[PDB]
Amino acid sequence: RPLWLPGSTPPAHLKGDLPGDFGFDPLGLGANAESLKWFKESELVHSRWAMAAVAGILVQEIVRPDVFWYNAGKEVESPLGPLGLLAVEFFLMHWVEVRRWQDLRKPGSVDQDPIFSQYKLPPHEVGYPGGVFAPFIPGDLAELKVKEIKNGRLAMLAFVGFVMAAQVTGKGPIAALQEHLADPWGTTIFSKAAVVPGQAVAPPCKIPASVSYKGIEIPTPCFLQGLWP
Amino acid sequence: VRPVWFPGNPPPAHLDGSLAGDYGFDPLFLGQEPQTLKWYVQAELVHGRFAMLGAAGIILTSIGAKVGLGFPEWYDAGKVVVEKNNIDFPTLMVIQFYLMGWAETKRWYDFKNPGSQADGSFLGFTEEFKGLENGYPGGRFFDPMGLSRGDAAKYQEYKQKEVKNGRLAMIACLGFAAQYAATGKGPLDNLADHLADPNHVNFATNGVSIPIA
Amino acid sequence: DRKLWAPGVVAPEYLKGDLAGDYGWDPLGLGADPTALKWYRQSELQHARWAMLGVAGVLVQEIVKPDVYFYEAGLPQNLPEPFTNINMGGLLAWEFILMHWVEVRRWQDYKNFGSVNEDPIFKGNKVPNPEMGYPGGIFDPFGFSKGNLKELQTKEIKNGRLAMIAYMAFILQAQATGKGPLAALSAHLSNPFGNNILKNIGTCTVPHSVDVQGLTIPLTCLWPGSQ
Ligand code: CLA
Ligand code: CLA
Ligand code: CLA
Ligand SMILES: CC1=C[C@H](O)CC(C)(C)[C@H]1/C=C/C(C)=C/C=C/C(C)=C/C=C/C=C(C)/C=C/C=C(C)/C=C/C1=C(C)C[C@H](O)CC1(C)C
Ligand SMILES: CC1=C[C@H](O)CC(C)(C)[C@H]1/C=C/C(C)=C/C=C/C(C)=C/C=C/C=C(C)/C=C/C=C(C)/C=C/C1=C(C)C[C@H](O)CC1(C)C
Ligand SMILES: CCCCCCCCCCCCC/C=C\[C@H](O)[C@H](N)CO
Repeated sequence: RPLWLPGSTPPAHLKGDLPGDFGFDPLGLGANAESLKWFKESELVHSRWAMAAVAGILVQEIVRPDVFWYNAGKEVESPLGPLGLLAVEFFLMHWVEVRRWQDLRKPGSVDQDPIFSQYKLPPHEVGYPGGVFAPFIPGDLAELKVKEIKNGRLAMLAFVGFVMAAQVTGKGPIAALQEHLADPWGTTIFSKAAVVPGQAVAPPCKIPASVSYKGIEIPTPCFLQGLWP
Repeated sequence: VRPVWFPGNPPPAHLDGSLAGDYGFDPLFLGQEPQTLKWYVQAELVHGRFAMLGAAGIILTSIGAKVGLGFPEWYDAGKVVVEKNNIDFPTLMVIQFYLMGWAETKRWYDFKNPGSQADGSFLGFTEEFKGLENGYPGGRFFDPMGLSRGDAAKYQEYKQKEVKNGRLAMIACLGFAAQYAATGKGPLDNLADHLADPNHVNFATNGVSIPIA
Repeated sequence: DRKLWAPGVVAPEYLKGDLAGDYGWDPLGLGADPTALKWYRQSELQHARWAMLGVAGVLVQEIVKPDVYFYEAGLPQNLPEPFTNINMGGLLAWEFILMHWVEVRRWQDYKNFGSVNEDPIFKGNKVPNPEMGYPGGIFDPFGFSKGNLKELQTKEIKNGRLAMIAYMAFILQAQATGKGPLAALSAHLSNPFGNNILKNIGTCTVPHSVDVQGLTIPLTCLWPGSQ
């Protein structure tokens, strides 16, 4: 059985039933049944959101190399006003998240289409809607589920790395990859900073403290810059 | 059997090792009575939790102060916030006293009558204020991760870690106060001065701690 | 019976002679706990092997490169080509990643014996691993373990202890005089009554600090001598 540490004893609350179960829980946050049931949905939502975000950032830089992803919310002009876009996004996201949350607390209760009484989602698990949400399923269900959770974990760590690299160097993922491949011995985080008992040096935050978006001065600070190594 | 604060000395009868962080340290017998020990247990837990929050905040602010971030020291943050932001000090004090009064009063009356706050008289919430043990208020609001309702051994280990970290944070806050009153600078400034020269920059050379030096 | 470290002393009950190099020497009784004894045996094996490697490296470096000081050999300006003036950050990253991987594998082998012998990528490539701290297989390709392993392990631990003492002697000699062990030996042979620990002591040739490129690394001697 695959585990996060070969030859290690997995925790008692992890029996290898859920997809992606590799017996990794040092804090035991998944010991409770209700907490684990809620965290499973949270991890699935996080996985899909991070995968979509990483794909979006990569396509955004490849297609548009002159637009920084961190500045994507700043240098994009659209006829639809920012307040109108926020209202539309808030209403649609609120509706879908309410439906998902109700299915979490009460399974098989919001699977019915309100406008048309003939459409209804087939019985499924929690966090895996299926039906209209899964038109094509090429391969095994359990195998694809494991692939989904693994790709999601990698995408979550990838988005965190994207944010940190954009805050430390100010370059996108492709730009950072090329700069790192050019000088690998001097472009890693170890080369940029080091801490000793007599000195503590950290790389400067390339992101400006304030961003003037229609004269409002939106604060854009580097995530925990004081704790940077 | 278990380790004590003074090896070779027998532990007292009122300290049998049932509580977390029990080392049999009570030379003045202040907690010999059961109700008094219960009250002191809750007092020590609250003190340690507040000390932990204070030590974490002071360390983080001093970290931001050492680096070029403009963070004020912990002994001047109140003045900086009250003068920088148009905030009335007595109004903030009254709001803080109102919130703390409501929370601490519910906690006090729960200590007097365990499980009384779970009657549903506060907005209908019942299981969120039922309470687990003395000084350990379990529930979905205080413990949304559910760590107190699963893996008993891990829970006891976390209880020991919490009491030890609380005592360490209390000692840390006392050290912060003494360091500020003796050297005049922040804790990280004192740490940098000590790391720069540990043989000559310490409490034996500050000129305040040891008067005969 | 085996020979003890002191004539007339009685060896501890937990030191019967099973492990190699057991002279019945444990004045602090740190071997009373079996778990602690196994951990200390692994620690001693690591110390012995690393010390032997360090002593041999210092000696061969002083022979092949007599003009490069082994104490200051860690500076980037003293590295040979094509590694001169290289960024120490990437070097530290390389060492951290590789050493972290192998040390985690070794630690897992200590915690769970015989659980990480198999190669995680290419299945079927395992090591025999008879005892703890003795993996063998790919680590011993010449196959010298198919014989008297007791005397061989005894020689290994004794040579490692001698090398530990030797490397610490090298460190203190370089700290008091400022030269390699071979150079210090030649200097002592030139005048034994003039170059010894009676006069070279009290002087610490190691400076207060060093500025490796951008950051400053504090340095000190093992004793409060004259800087
Ligand atoms: C986390 C999801 C996510 C988010 C928040 C964004 C956000 C953004 N993208 Mg992006 N994108 C994404 C995913 C995402 N993208 C993916 C997965 C791809 C790969 C196909 C792309 C490829 C892409 C390109 C090529 C470009 C952007 C651009 C932009 C920026 C302006 C475009 C815009 O919103 O106007 C509105 C967009 C439209 C009106 C087009 C129609 C929108 C369709 C119909 C919606 C599709 C619905 C979708 C399938 C539902 C899945 C939901 C799920 C992701 C949660 C904006 C900040 C542009 C940019 O870089 O700015 C300069 C741009 O050039 N994106
Ligand atoms: C998701 C994996 C991932 C990957 C592939 C990278 C890759 C990279 N990072 Mg990054 N990083 C990551 C995660 C990752 N990071 C996370 C989670 C953080 C937050 C702690 C950071 C914080 C960070 C900073 C602050 C910086 C980089 C920088 C860099 C680049 C220079 C070399 C370096 O590795 O520095 C060091 C990287 C780390 C210390 C974190 C790496 C740890 C990840 C999780 C390892 C993943 C292991 C996985 C098996 C390998 C990925 C698969 C891959 C083969 C596709 C490089 C292209 C530097 C840069 O911007 O380039 C100029 C830079 O300064 N990273
Ligand atoms: C919470 C533990 C703690 C820690 C880590 C420190 C650390 C430090 N203190 Mg401090 N101190 C503490 C508690 C602590 N103190 C307490 C409770 C008091 C009130 C009596 C003081 C009163 C004090 C003064 C007056 C001064 C310092 C000073 C200093 C700095 C160096 C010089 C020195 O060692 O003075 C000696 C410190 C003591 C004699 C206090 C020791 C008593 C505690 C209980 C022992 C802590 C040791 C701890 C258990 C072992 C390390 C923990 C862990 C890493 C293993 C240094 C960074 C000096 C300074 O500001 O630098 C300029 C200074 O003059 N401290
Ligand atoms: C046991 C016993 C018994 C026997 O019999 C006898 C004897 C011996 C006597 C004993 C002992 C005792 C002791 C030791 C005690 C101590 C205590 C403490 C120290 C506490 C503290 C405690 C401490 C604490 C709480 C603290 C807390 C803190 C805090 C909140 C802080 C806050 C803050 C911050 C953040 C920052 C800002 O800027 C400011 C402020 C606002 C200020
Ligand atoms: C047994 C016991 C027990 C009882 O009970 C008590 C008592 C008595 C206490 C005891 C004893 C103890 C002891 C003696 C100890 C010691 C140890 C040692 C010496 C170590 C070293 C050890 C040592 C070691 C490791 C070493 C190592 C080395 C090295 C790495 C080096 C490296 C290098 C080189 C090559 C050179 C170059 O240029 C650089 C470098 C990089 C620098
Ligand atoms: C537009 C007004 C919306 C409500 C505004 C705030 C009113 C606050 C009332 C909260 C109700 C608290 C108690 C609620 C449910 C009780 O548990 C049950 N009625 C008891 O049977």
